[PDB]
Amino acid sequence: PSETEISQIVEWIEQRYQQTKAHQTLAAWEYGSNLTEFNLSKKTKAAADFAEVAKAVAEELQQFKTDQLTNATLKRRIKKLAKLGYAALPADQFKELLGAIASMESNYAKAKFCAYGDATKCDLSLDPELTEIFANHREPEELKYYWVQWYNATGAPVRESFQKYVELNRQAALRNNFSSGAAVWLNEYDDSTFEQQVDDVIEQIRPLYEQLHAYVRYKLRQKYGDKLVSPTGPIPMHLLGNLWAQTWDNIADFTTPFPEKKLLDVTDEMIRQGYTPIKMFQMGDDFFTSLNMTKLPQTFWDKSILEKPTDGRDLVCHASAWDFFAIDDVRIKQCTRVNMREFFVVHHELGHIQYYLQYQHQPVEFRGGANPGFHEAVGDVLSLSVSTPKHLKKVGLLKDYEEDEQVKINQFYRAGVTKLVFLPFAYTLDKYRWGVFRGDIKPREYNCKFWEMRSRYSGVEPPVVRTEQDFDPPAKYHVSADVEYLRYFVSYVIQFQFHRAACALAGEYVKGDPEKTLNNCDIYQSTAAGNQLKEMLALGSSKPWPDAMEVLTGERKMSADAILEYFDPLYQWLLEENKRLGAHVGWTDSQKCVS
Ligand SMILES: *[C@@H]1O[C@H](CO)[C@@H](O[C@@H]2O[C@H](CO)[C@@H](O[C@@H]3O[C@H](CO)[C@@H](O)[C@H](O)[C@@H]3O)[C@H](O)[C@H]2NC(C)=O)[C@H](O)[C@H]1NC(C)=O
Ligand SMILES: *[C@@H]1O[C@H](CO)[C@@H](O[C@@H]2O[C@H](CO)[C@@H](O)[C@H](O)[C@H]2NC(C)=O)[C@H](O)[C@H]1NC(C)=O
Ligand SMILES: N[C@@H](CCC(=O)N[C@@H](CCC(=O)O)C(=O)O)C(=O)O
Ligand SMILES: [Zn+2]
Repeated sequence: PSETEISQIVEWIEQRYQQTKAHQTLAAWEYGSNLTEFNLSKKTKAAADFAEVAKAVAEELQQFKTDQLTNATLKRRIKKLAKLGYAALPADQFKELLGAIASMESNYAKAKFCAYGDATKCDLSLDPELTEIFANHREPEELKYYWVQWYNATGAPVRESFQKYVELNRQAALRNNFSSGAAVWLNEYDDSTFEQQVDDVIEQIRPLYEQLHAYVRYKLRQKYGDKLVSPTGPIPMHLLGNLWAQTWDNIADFTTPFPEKKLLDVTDEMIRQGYTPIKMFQMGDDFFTSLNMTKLPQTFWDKSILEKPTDGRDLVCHASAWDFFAIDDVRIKQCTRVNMREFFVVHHELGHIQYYLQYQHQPVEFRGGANPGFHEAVGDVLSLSVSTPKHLKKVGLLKDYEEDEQVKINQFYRAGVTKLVFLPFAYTLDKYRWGVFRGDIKPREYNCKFWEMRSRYSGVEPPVVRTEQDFDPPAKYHVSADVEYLRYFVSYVIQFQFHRAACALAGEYVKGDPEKTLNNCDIYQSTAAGNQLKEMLALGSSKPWPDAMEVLTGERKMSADAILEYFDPLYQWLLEENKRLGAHVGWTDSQKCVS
């Protein structure tokens, strides 16, 4: 048969695949929104159904040579439709794997806690009570109690489900001709040197990260005292405003260089201006429309969940953005709260939605990111513009003020503790999981190799001694839910490449120009930038990701150049200020995990 004829076969296969994948997504949404055992059975049934379909599709497609085919687009449609992943397993083992994952995720989403000092109040959750305690409370013993409560409840109790998940994740990789689950994840980036590229970015980031780490540690020790914060050891992580210490934005003002100069937390103005969750999504919609990009369809507003329900049902509150593989059926589920942190999450998620809308005209197997990092980068690029004093003044969230060099340091500092510190964190999560998947990290050393890696690359440690009887990795959503995390590392690098290109197109960035830096660029209302961005996103997965990147940046590789430029003024200030203050840089290894 001619390629124009094979193209008719896959076209019929594509519609078959799309319909069962939609049915499966729909059942997953219902569980995600309403965690009942009944809804779990329907989720795995619909997943089992799709697994059958994908097996049949994969066999049906082995009847075409693909080495005498010429349309490259066509070869690519057949390869992506034939990629089974977990569906490669016999159905019994498939449902056993999904049940192991759901067992972890369910335990995470359903955890509840008694208040510090009040055993009669035991309805506290991660979202919102614990998140906000860590964000705003500066009492170490209270923070330590909740840290211990959280990890004891979401980590060790699911060790066995985790072990089962690892074993069958491996079986699925072998049945797909990969050496391990780690090769499967890395395959999504389509570059055999990609693991090395990530190590190279970590090494370029490290000197800057270590200067910032050193300043934060110095300030936390001045605030909390030397018995709590060692001047030379890793930072007790429960003091960094976040249960995983993945971003330290919540202690930015508490530790800022110039606390009596203008600060850039707009939470109080959001509250004071009567902001609501819906208003917050409306403003993110407006930013995308200002870029000549797709306005949110009405289906989004009808079916999205944008506040935590008040009816006591269990659900996954971890914010997510869903593509139902139809037309304009796109939804966010977010337990939104009215503060600046959540305002950026809004944009992150709406970037996922916008990507969905831009490539929904493609065949189903191209309806994804160019690689998983492109998907995570989209909304964060907007958040880079939204975070500038320029934009916050436009939208009225930041009152006017005299700008000087110290206000600019407070600004650079906030950005560093919000975004720069996350890269070592994101790196360690998949370096750890790759090690479990590959066998380099064995079950009897699961916990101390985790905390050892967190100490090596992030210089943070638990507030109490942990042991191998603890098992702490699943205390992080993406571990319990089996969501690859390198996507966020890649995003945090390339999003600055995307931001630089979009600012250039908006006439907001000139290299070397003090009035047009990456740090003060706002691409709000730049249809010139939106148009080039639209083009990249409309590709979905139809081209190799270097070609998608070139569309917006003229470059074809991930590079830390952009992000090192963004943070160079902060880096120069820290180098001098740590020397002046006598702050130690670097850290001894943590002693907080015992084997
Ligand atoms: C969360 O998920 C549960 C399922 O696990 C939903 O439960 C379902 O609730 C509906 C009503 O809201 C029940 O419908 C009733 O069915 C009976 C007989 O089938 C009929 O006599 C009634 O007229 C009514 O239609 C349904 O039975 C029930 N399903 C199960 C399996 O118990 C629940 O509604 C969900 N909650 C939210 C807020 O979506
Ligand atoms: C906003 O985007 C639309 C496409 O979604 C642009 O429409 C194109 O406009 C050019 C004008 O040079 C035409 O040649 C194309 O045929 C149009 N295509 C479509 C699909 O409409 C529109 O130009 C963009 N607006 C701005 C201000 O950039
Ligand atoms: N860096 C953040 C991002 C996590 C987040 O908020 N949402 C996820 C949901 C993904 C999914 O459920 O498949 C997403 O939007 O990517 C963190 O670690 O908290
Ligand atoms: Zn995301």
